[PDB]
Amino acid sequence: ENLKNEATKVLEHVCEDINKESYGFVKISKMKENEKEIRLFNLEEIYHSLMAHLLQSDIWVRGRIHDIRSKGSLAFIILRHKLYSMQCILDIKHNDNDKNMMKWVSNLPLESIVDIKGKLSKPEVPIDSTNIKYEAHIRKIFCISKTAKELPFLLKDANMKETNEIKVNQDNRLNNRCVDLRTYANYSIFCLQSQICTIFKNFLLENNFIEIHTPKLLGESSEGGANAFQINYFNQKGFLAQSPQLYKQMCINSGFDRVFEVAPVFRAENSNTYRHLCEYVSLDVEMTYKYDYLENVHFYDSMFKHIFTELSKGGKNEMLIKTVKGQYPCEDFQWLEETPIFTYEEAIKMLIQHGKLHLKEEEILAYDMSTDMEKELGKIVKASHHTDYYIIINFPSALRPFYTMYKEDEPAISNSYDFFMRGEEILSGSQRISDVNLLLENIKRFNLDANKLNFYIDSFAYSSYPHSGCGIGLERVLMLFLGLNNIRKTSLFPRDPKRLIP
Amino acid sequence: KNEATKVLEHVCEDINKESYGFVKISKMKENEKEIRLFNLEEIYHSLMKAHLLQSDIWVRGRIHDIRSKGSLAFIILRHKLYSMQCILDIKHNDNDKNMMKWVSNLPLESIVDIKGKLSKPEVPIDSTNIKYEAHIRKIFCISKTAKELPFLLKDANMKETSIKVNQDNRLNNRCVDLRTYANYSIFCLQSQICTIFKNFLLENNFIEIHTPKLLGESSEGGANAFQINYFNQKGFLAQSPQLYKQMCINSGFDRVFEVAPVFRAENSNTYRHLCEYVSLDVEMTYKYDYLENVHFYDSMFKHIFTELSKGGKNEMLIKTVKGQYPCEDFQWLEETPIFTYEEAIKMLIQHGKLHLKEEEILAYDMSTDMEKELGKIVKASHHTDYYIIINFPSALRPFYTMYKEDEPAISNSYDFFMRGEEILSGSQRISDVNLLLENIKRFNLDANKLNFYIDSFAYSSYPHSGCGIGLERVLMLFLGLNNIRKTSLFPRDPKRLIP
Ligand SMILES: Nc1ncnc2c1ncn2[C@@H]1O[C@H](COS(=O)(=O)NC(=O)[C@@H](N)CC(=O)O)[C@@H](O)[C@H]1O
Ligand SMILES: Nc1ncnc2c1ncn2[C@@H]1O[C@H](COS(=O)(=O)NC(=O)[C@@H](N)CC(=O)O)[C@@H](O)[C@H]1O
Ligand SMILES: [Mg+2]
Ligand SMILES: [Mg+2]
Ligand SMILES: [Mg+2]
Ligand SMILES: [Mg+2]
Repeated sequence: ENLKNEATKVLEHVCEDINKESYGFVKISKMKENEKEIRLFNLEEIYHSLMAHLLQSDIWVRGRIHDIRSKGSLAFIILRHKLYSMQCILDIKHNDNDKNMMKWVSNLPLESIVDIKGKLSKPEVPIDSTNIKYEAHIRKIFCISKTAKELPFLLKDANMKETNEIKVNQDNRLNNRCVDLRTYANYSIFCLQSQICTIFKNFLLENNFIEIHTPKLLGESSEGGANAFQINYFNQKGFLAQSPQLYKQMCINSGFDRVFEVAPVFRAENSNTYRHLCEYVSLDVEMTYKYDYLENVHFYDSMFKHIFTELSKGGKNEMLIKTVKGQYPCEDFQWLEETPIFTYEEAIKMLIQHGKLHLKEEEILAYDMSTDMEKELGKIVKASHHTDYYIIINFPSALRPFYTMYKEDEPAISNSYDFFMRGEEILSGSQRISDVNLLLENIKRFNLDANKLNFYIDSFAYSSYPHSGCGIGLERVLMLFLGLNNIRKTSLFPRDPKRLIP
Repeated sequence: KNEATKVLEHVCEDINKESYGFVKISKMKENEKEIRLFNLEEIYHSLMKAHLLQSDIWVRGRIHDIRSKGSLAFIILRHKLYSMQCILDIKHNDNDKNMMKWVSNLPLESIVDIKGKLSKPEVPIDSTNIKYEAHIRKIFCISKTAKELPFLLKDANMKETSIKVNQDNRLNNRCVDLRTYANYSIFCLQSQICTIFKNFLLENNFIEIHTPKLLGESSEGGANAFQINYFNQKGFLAQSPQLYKQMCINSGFDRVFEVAPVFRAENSNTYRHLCEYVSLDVEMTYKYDYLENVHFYDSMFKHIFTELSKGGKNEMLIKTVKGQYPCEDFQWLEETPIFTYEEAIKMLIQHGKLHLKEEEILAYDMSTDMEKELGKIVKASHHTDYYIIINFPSALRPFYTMYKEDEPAISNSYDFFMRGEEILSGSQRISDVNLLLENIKRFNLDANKLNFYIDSFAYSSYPHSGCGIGLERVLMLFLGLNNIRKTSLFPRDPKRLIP
């Protein structure tokens, strides 16, 4: 059985001089012992340069073993980095016929990280797997991090467009999120999430906004205490912020004029749905207006048209979106140069007219449109206006929060607005009550405790500029832009009433 | 003779006919002509760095100061860090003494729309950085101050020396306090730091991530973590995104940053730390030497200082802060000094600040007071406010810090300092799952509760490093302010949860 122990020695071989040797496990320190300094490439650089310094001589490249197929005297490794994959071929006949090198390579587990020294060349029929259409012929291969554990599922299965033709279910993916995020579509999803944050902030900064950061530990709930997480804050009773609502208004009352925040909020929703989470990233805007709050509404509208335009343009966003759609197909998000705006009353009458809703004229003012009904409206507007994006305005005051300013001449109606993507709410906002006495009256009208809101209310007591604002769900915007079926696909480590882990 | 009160409280019912009064915004809409409403920032940038000078204009602002004498009233109008004097001379308003009475009675902080003519006086007053004046033709109040202010903004703007508006008074009245010229400027500079940080990282191929603050197990140690009941699960608030930013690198994202709150149940109430703050976090891979990333983080901060220190807007913001809170300009070198921890301690010993033998240096855990003493030494010897310490003792760093395999008492760790105080802490990470489990055991932590994090290393881990940065601390130390509560909008500390 000594033969088996010699074989074990080969399979476990640690390389001690990478100048003499062509394979083995190596500490990163020992690549310092190389006679030359190493210019190490990643696959993103290779893709963008090739799809001359890369084709001339042997190069060094690092990547994860996405796939490895042993075929006798040949072995085929697909290296992966981000979105990019490249085939690397070990041919024993080109490596002094070293059978132990092949034995060691065949034994490498998937997802292991290797540094390969090899020569790039363009084959006749390139692998259809790899978006790098060159192949590396391996001269040396060293493993700097060996996979230690059997994978919870295969990336080949996890990447598959889900059909009835192995599905990896959501629980398995979320439980092993650090493997799930390696699929091409999931990588692309979160690159796009970052893009949304960048476009949002850059548009606001170009329009003279400053970024603010307001606390999430509160003494009082921001949007209604029933769904606020409670905390013990040094023997005080505290809550997590459901929104930065109170503080962004306080900042406008303090003179900051145009503010935005990109930050977590926490909502103790006791419903476990496909489209909401208990923790999410709110994009909040608050700003003054001159004489009409519609000034700000048109501004928020231009902001979203800009987001859509920027998400839909350029090579890299196009590639990200196409990569998502490869696994999760959906028609491209559509919007108009003139966003359709409907009043709540008009929207109701449209739904009744299309036979989607039945109400007596008596029942129309108090009617509270369901999320399913908002989706039906989305379908109607998609058919009639050829857009996935529109605005509803003038909600009844009774259905909006206490800080929403009502129409002076028609108080049952408020100066409020929701924006919709594919028939689902992405943004909610309103003209704010900017008179401290009207604000106290509305707080009382809503049976809220003004004493507990004193720090907020007092911020209006030394003048208040006319102002409005909005709050936006980042994960929901991304989900609906891509047409994904669940908000857990656009939150990195989702939180819902059952899931605190990972 | 009660018509005087009706004058004082006058509500204007037609702005085309009248020249003063309280008005509803809807009433302004009744103006016969569309109103091009200017703010003081536009006026400053157009005039101080011609439409505004050939006609009556409309301007909105807050009444910062008001004085009247006879036929003249003087209003200082304020917006952001800009102020401009406006003058009512009722010889040019039909000698309407009632207008003078109504205007003179407006309370401070009231928001007014003024229709007037701009002109450049021979002698502009010194306090207004707009060196033009507005001669008032009409003035309407769209929001009247309702309550007496808790302190005068004139007092709150003064350099401290009789008058002093104390910190508790200010923070209990934060939305008034934030109107001082310095405080406005501080939080504009905070936003500048976030912008420069993100743009530098984006230009270097990073992506922004958002990771949860509701956790099943604390990220930096349970003694200082807030607990929460999460649907009858026992959880914590994140003290940092440490576990998740490493998990994102293990997931292949390669270069990530996060700008987000963290929560720390800090044992103490001190001038330089808070219980909630905004952490700027970076995590990235390296090729063969973690020092690659350290030099990168160093370039990031040099870039931040460079952009904060530039001419134009940022220079005016800094000047405005220093007007109330004077401090020497922040200085940094073209090449950042880097000291090992041992070198830093030996510098303290050489200057007589510490007495340690050689065999005691690595066991010594440098206090914040001694870090400050070191900052003074380095300012005197190297003429910089910014430097780096590397190679902290392993036993004094967190469990995820990789030690030097050939001298394990030392770690591949680093802190960055501004004016002698820590702004950044980070390290090469343990990226071998077996070494990670051993170090977790060595720090007597619970591998089972950290299982979701440990498991993220079990399917390979890239060589990687990272860092965490206190946003408010960076701003505080850049400006030389005496308290971190000056650089956090609504501060949280062990006593203060409100506002
Ligand atoms: N549980 C959840 N999961 C994910 N996204 C969610 C969500 N709940 C809401 N959102 C998203 O957050 C947005 C704002 O939340 S909100 O409608 O409750 N409004 C406001 O809060 C006001 N302050 C805003 C203002 O008036 O400025 C929604 O439109 C969704 O996109
Ligand atoms: N209570 C407080 N108030 C304000 N700022 C504070 C603070 N505590 C810390 N900071 C600031 O946050 C930074 C990071 O915090 S830390 O030193 O605890 N390190 C880490 O956490 C690792 N994960 C980082 C890594 O290794 O990536 C500090 O340098 C301070 O500037
Ligand atoms: Mg809704
Ligand atoms: Mg809503
Ligand atoms: Mg320290
Ligand atoms: Mg520290």
